[PDB]
Amino acid sequence: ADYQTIYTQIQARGPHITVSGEWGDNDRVGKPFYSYWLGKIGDAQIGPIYLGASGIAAFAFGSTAILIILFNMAAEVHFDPLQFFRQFFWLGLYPPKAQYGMGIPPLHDGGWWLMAGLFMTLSLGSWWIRVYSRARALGLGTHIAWNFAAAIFFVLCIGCIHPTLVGSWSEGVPFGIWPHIDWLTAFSIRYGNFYYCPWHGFSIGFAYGCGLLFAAHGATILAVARFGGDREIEQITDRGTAVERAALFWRWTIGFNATIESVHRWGWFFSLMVMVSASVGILLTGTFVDNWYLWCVKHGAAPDYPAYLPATPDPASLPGAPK
Amino acid sequence: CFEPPPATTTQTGFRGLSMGEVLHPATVKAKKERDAQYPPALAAVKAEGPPVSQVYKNVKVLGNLTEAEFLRTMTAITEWVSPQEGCTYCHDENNLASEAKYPYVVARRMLEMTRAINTNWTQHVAQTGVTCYTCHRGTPLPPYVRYLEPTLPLNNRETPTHVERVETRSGYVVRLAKYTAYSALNYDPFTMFLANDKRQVRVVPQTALPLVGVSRGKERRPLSDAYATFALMMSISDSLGTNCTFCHNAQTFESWGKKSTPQRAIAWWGIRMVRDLNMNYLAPLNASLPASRLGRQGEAPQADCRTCHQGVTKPLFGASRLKDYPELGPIK
Amino acid sequence: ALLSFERKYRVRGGTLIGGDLFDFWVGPYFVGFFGVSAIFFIFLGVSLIGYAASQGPTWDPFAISINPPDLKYGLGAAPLLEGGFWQAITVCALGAFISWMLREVEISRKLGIGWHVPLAFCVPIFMFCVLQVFRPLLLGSWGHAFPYGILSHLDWVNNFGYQYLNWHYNPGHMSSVSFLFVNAMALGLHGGLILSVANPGDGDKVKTAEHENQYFRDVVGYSIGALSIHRLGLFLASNIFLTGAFGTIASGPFWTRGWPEWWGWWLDIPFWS
Amino acid sequence: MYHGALAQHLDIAQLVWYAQWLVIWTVVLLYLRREDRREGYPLVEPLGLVKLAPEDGQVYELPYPKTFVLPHGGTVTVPRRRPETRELKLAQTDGFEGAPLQPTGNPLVDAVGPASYAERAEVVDATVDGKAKIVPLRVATDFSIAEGDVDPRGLPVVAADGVEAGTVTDLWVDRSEHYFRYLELSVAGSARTALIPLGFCDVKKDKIVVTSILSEQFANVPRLQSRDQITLREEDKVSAYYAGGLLYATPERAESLL
Ligand code: BCB
Ligand code: BCB
Ligand code: BCB
Ligand SMILES: C/C=C1/c2cc3[nH]c4c(c3C)C(=O)[C@H](C(=O)OC)c4c3nc(cc4[nH]c(cc(n2)[C@@H]1C)c(C(C)=O)c4C)[C@@H](C)[C@@H]3CCC(=O)OC/C=C(/C)CCC[C@H](C)CCC[C@H](C)CCCC(C)C
Ligand SMILES: C/C=C1/c2cc3[nH]c4c(c3C)C(=O)[C@H](C(=O)OC)c4c3nc(cc4[nH]c(cc(n2)[C@@H]1C)c(C(C)=O)c4C)[C@@H](C)[C@@H]3CCC(=O)OC/C=C(\C)CCC[C@H](C)CCC[C@H](C)CCCC(C)C
Ligand SMILES: CC(C)=CCC/C(C)=C/CC/C(C)=C/CC/C(C)=C/CC/C(C)=C/CC/C(C)=C/CC/C(C)=C/CC1=C(C)C(=O)c2ccccc2C1=O
Ligand code: HEC
Ligand code: HEC
Ligand code: HEC
Ligand code: HEC
Ligand SMILES: CC(C)=CCC/C(C)=C/C=C/C(C)=C/C=C/C(C)=C/C=C\C=C(C)\C=C\C=C(/C)CC/C=C(/C)CCCC(C)C
Ligand SMILES: CCCCCCCCCCCC[N+](C)(C)[O-]
Ligand SMILES: CCCCCCCCCCCC[N+](C)(C)[O-]
Ligand SMILES: CCCCCCCCCCCC[N+](C)(C)[O-]
Ligand SMILES: [Fe+3]
Repeated sequence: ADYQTIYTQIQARGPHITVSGEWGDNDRVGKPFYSYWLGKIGDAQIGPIYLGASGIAAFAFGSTAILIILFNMAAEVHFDPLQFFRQFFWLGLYPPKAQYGMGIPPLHDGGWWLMAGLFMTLSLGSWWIRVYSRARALGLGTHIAWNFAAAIFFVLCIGCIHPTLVGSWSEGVPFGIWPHIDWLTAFSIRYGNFYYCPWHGFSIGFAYGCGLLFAAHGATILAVARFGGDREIEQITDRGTAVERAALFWRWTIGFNATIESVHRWGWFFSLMVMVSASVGILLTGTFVDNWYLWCVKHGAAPDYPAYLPATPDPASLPGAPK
Repeated sequence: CFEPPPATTTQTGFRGLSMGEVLHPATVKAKKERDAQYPPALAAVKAEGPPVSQVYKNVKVLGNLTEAEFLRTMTAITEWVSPQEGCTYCHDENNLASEAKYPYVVARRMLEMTRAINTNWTQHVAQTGVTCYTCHRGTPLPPYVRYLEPTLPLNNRETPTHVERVETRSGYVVRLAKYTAYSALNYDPFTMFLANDKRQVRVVPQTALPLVGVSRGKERRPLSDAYATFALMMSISDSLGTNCTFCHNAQTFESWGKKSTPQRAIAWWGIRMVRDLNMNYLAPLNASLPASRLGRQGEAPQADCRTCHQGVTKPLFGASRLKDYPELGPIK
Repeated sequence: ALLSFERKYRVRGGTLIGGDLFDFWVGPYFVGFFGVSAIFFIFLGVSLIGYAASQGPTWDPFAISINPPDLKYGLGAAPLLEGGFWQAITVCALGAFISWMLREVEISRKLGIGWHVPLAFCVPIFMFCVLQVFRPLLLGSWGHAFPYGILSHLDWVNNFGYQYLNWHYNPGHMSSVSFLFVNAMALGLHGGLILSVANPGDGDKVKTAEHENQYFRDVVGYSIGALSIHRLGLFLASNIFLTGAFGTIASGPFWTRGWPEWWGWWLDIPFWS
Repeated sequence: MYHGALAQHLDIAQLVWYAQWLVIWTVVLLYLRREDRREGYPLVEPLGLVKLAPEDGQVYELPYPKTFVLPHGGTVTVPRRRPETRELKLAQTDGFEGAPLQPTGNPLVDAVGPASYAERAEVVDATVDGKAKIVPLRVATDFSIAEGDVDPRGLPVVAADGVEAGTVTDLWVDRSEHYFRYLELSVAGSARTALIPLGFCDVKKDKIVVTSILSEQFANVPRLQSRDQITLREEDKVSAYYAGGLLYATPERAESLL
């Protein structure tokens, strides 16, 4: 077996490299240090970190959002520190419970939620600028930023775009561990079972495919690490036996194959499509479809099944039944 | 952390749909033994003599019974409601027609309520019916009642923690969670849905596309109604010791016909019956109760699904005393 | 027929069974003995699906559903129309999947590469067994397994979840979901990164390994490195099912209540109760 | 009336369903599957004789060429014509189209099958700032073994047959990634040096075990041009040599394990 694919047997140390960027080389703070146990399964060097304007703006806005959330959470346990740790998972900051439409809600019923939403959104935009500009500063393409953009766009969809399209802030995602989980069922119940939303299906198809692709790609590179397949950039520009064997393994298995470069386009595309499909689904939901199951029945797609115990009429529609 | 196998499972939908009950035998046995404490029927007595309307002085509900029949009732009532306290719980030792103790007047209304249940709500209690025991289980205060705010523990026979106490505000989220099967849902399904008939449980649209005029802005129900319905369903499931598939094919929670079991219809009647009981029999009794029975808003204790069911899909696993005590209903 | 670089790799040997008898290609496809067994099982399973589907109500692909037997048949054979076809198809599936895996190890040996890919492919085969074999064994019926249909298998996932009131609170599920999410995110990052170095645009020159690490050190203060991200990605993806299988096997055999209630081990410690 | 309704039983969501499939198949078929073909295409047939005109599908399946501007000068364009020139010492075991080839000589030296190397540039891989990337420690003197880990320098190398075959004299390190990739070893009784990819090395505290080749086979490991640097093609030649041993070191390794 190739033990190098499991962990680094003999680690190496050397002077720390610094690639210069078009700006901000002085905003790298911290002194690098080395972790021997990290170095078994990764690169041993931790830090320094770049510390630009957008990154600080992100930390500023983020912490503001975190603080607004934590304070409202603590209010929910009347500031008892012990119950706060006990009940942490169950605590939350909720959008309005009452229907104000799109009017700004009272602070006690969703205003603080809206506030925390604003500052998180600013934090996401600020970090996006960091992710984008750091690439151009180092003379790299902006591929990560465009993937990250789709992920931010999906959050905005469930956070505020879908609420504004249907016209009620009551539909946003709460802040908190269990409560953001509870939203998923409330939403799916409201809109007629999300299994029958084709864009749920698409998103899941791509999410599962990301698991398929990264398991397959990761396994492939490790299987050709003896020929240096991990040095992917120079295998793109000068095809070595590593990527020839990787390409032929797949070709002989499934009948076709990618290149060392194109496999990353596949992976990038699949990842992006998780978020793009999710967003189309949310954008259609509530605006143009009210019950995804009935929409599938309307178009003849839903499965049906025999009764097992007897079919049961809606009692509310029998004559003389109470309301 | 975990419950050792095997599990008992049942089937409630077409094969391949994963519908049905999942039960831990130990737990079922412990509930079976708790419920087997149901006292057996007192021996039948011969109907003899005049109606007790002519014999006793203050008999307004049970007036058509004979003396032995009526005293048999009174023995059964004491066994079901106040066995440890005895007949003197409701009566003055020296004047059995005195209404001076509040349990007397309450018991009279409870008699009317119980026969109402067995006569007007057969759509829910069928031929099984209820007795005083179904709720009370041998104590004057039933172990599973609800106030207009959640209380812990669920069984009022256990002693509350400082945090469990309703006046400790830091314990509200936990009081609420334990009523909704430990979910973080931020809604009290009892005051929302079971205390009165003001709210609609259904939230799911019955059309594929959104209907213009109910689908935008303030025309829309807030999403919180869906959280609230879900919370009601968590609470209902936990109260019967069962899961959603007992009543629903989760393919379409809102559909009836093949998508619902007959138990879902019975449950629907149960919601209406509990509303009738609370609005018309139990909530008015804050006039007749001491202040130590009332909640922080002067409300009487009221009933939910757990009051009768106590964690079993049929109260007391289907035990019945209807044929043994005709005077409790149904009434022609 | 052949890629420009392929011929020098197309050598004899590396099989596990049969030696020369099946050591050949058909078009791009390597065959081998497990190539043959795979096609056998695929042909058998697809036949049974077709025969079973024709005895059913519809031909709409979204509505076809081959279902397991009623629970009352326990672990026994069930009549073909009411569960038997499901039983037969399931065995063909396992035959096909395992054949496919073993075929990949043969291809791996011939090329002189690691067996990591069939190894990784064991994880989803294992998960399939958890759902269709192991958990139904532990509960005592094939009836607890999921049905074969595009949309019907979602109805089973659906009801299965709601049998425990809110499946999201299943701790094995929480772990599984977290790996699905971070895996999809890492693959975007890894693919994004590689493309960004090889394709800076504008006729600018392609960058370097050191540029790769500089980028992530700058943005998040750490860079795991080229070889390591591939190890991590296999680890992340594999743990979607490796941890998930516990949350699945637990539900029913080792837990019968709702999954929210399970967290009482934390909430109900007397110290802060 | 209904949000999202259109005339004649159409709704918007139904249209988006079609559009979404169209987008997917467009990207997969017209973009990704052509990107997949920037290597190894056009394919090779039993002699493509039509030198006068290309067959239509071969033009259609290819993307427009792209040019990489290399970091230390030069350009690479893909796809491009790159036939494999060198004579392969293989013979067809049958007349069938996809019958396997057999090695006629010694497949490790002849560099066929798992021993094949790619025809990469006879060029030394470079650091960001132009230095040689893969260098032995005698040259890379500001690099050390990390404290904790076996220093293999001095340890013996045991081959598959259990025979000591040489002694590890140096580690080659990747200066770009801070990662050791090869051990250098003197092959006992042959007055030469050989490189070994770490991935073929079982690093124990008293020995380096190497199961891919026999002790005698260390004699014909591809040699380098220079002592203190390596070219990309040499890296391929060296790595491939041991991988070829997995199938060829003994007659029994190519036959079925069962
Ligand atoms: C425990 C939970 C499970 C689950 C939960 C689930 C959900 C919630 C959703 C799906 C969806 C899907 N599932 Mg399903 N599922 C599927 C297959 C499918 C596809 C129909 C679809 C998209 C899959 C995908 O893109 O993956 C990534 C793989 C890729 C991209 C490679 C391509 C695979 C190809 C598209 C699959 C096509 C398979 C054929 C339709 C079936 C084979 C037919 C035979 C005759 C050849 C198989 C083959 C299995 C097996 C063998 O176990 C399986 C098990 C499960 N699914 C478990 C039961 N799955 C989605 C859907 O839209 O269903 C309608 C969906 O929303
Ligand atoms: C009962 C209810 C269910 C439900 C309800 C549901 C809803 C309501 C929605 C989904 C959605 C999705 N569901 Mg689904 N679901 C899924 C899978 C999925 C995902 C693939 C998809 C997209 C979500 C995502 O990736 O977010 C992970 C990624 C996120 C959230 C992006 C975050 C990026 C952000 C930049 C991160 C930054 C954070 C900051 C650093 C932190 C700062 C915080 C501080 C300041 C507070 C599977 C595999 C199954 C199975 C097996 O049954 C399933 C069943 C269910 N879902 C049931 C049907 N699901 C979404 C969808 O696709 O709908 C069409 C969706 O909207
Ligand atoms: C109401 C019910 C829900 C539910 C019920 C549920 C259940 C009951 C189970 C899961 C499980 C899982 N859920 Mg969950 N879920 C998930 C995500 C997930 C997955 C990560 C995880 C594993 C799925 C699996 O086993 O695939 C299975 C995939 C397999 C087996 C692939 C087999 C492939 C095979 C080897 C090869 C197939 C070959 C083809 C036939 C060949 C054809 C190819 C063609 C192209 C030639 C998300 C992201 C969400 C969101 C966003 O809400 C969600 C919500 C829900 N889940 C709802 C709450 N979910 C599973 C889990 O791990 O739980 C802990 C699980 O058992
Ligand atoms: C399919 C597409 C997937 C996808 C894609 C992508 N996702 C990306 C990118 C892409 C392309 C990036 O380029 C960017 C990034 O930068 O990666 C390195 C990023 C992000 N996705 C994060 C979280 C996330 N993605 C989720 C999901 C999906 N994403 C879906 C699945 C989910 C889920 C599932 O809920 C979560 C929680 C953060 C790590 C990060 C934003 C931080 C932020 O917006 O600041 C917000 C400001 C703060 C102050 C928050 C502070 C804490 C966080 C953890 C940040 C701490 C970092 C700090 C450097 C620590 C110092 C350590 C040092 C001392 C040693
Ligand atoms: C965490 C680990 C991840 C992971 C990993 C890996 N995945 C791999 C590899 C690795 C490493 C490969 O090396 C191998 C491959 O070669 O890649 C191209 C492979 C593969 N992953 C496939 C499907 C896949 N991966 C999924 C998930 C993950 N994978 C997770 C995420 C999912 C879902 C649902 O998520 C799907 C659908 C096939 C494409 C391919 C097998 C082909 C096959 O097996 O041929 C043999 C079988 C056939 C060609 C058809 C057989 C038909 C049977 C007999 C009759 C049908 C019965 C069937 C049960 C009916 C179902 C109906 C349905 C509607 C319910
Ligand atoms: C008729 C007959 C007798 C035949 C005998 C021969 C025989 C056994 C034939 C088999 C016939 C069968 C069953 C064919 C079916 C083939 C199958 C299962 C195809 C599935 C294809 C699917 C859907 C794959 C999903 C994954 C996906 C999107 C892949 C696209 C990208 C690719 C090609 C990834 C593979 C791949 C990865 C993962 C790399 O890392 C890598 C690194 C460097 C170079 C190349 C690659 C590479 O090609
Ligand atoms: C509360 C739950 C009671 C207990 C315990 C007992 N009794 Fe009772 N009794 C109760 C009520 C509400 C009434 C009025 C009934 C009606 O139909 O209006 C009665 C009535 C009687 C009577 C008739 C008295 C009279 O009006 O003259 C008798 C003789 C009587 N009760 C006796 C009795 C005995 C012996 C009990 C213990 C076995 C007993 N009662 C318990 C309420 C309650
Ligand atoms: C559930 C549907 C009930 C049935 C059936 C019966 N009772 Fe009841 N009772 C119920 C509640 C929720 C309450 C309020 C809590 C309380 O303690 O008041 C009561 C109350 C009483 C009382 C008053 C006891 C006290 O407050 O100390 C009495 C005397 C009583 N109930 C008697 C009684 C009898 C005789 C019943 C059968 C004819 C009966 N109850 C049925 C709930 C339910
Ligand atoms: C039987 C004792 C039930 C169990 C267990 C669960 N539900 Fe239920 N549900 C039940 C009824 C009788 C009704 C109708 C209520 C009415 O007053 O009309 C409902 C309703 C729902 C709905 C709303 C459907 C709609 O038309 O909008 C939902 C979404 C729902 N139920 C979900 C649900 C879930 C998730 C459950 C397990 C947690 C569950 N129900 C259990 C009866 C019963
Ligand atoms: C006492 C007054 C009750 C209250 C309050 C509720 N239920 Fe009930 N239920 C009661 C009886 C006596 C029976 C009959 C048992 C029998 O053998 O038929 C029932 C039955 C049900 C069922 C049927 C279960 C079955 O296995 O067929 C269901 C689903 C049910 N009850 C649900 C239910 C709900 C949701 C309630 C709160 C709204 C509820 N019940 C209250 C007695 C009483
Ligand atoms: C014009 C103005 C007035 C209105 C528009 C404002 C606007 C743009 C609002 C947008 C709001 C949005 C996008 C809301 C979206 C909210 C979403 C998706 C929330 C989702 C999940 C939240 C979770 C899980 C939060 C949990 C909170 C905590 C755990 C407490 C915070 C503490 C932490 C340490 C955070 C850790 C989070 C994680 C890394 C573990
Ligand atoms: C919507 C996000 C707004 C955030 C504003 C704060 C970010 C400042 C951006 C500074 C970028 C400077 N630059 C281009 C040289 O990197
Ligand atoms: C996971 C959900 C998938 C459900 C797929 C249903 C798609 C229906 C699209 C119908 C196309 C329109 N038409 C005319 C053919 O009915
Ligand atoms: C539900 C998500 C759909 C994902 C579709 C991706 C499938 C890849 C198809 C590969 C096609 C192969 N080939 C050679 C025919 O082009
Ligand atoms: Fe890669």
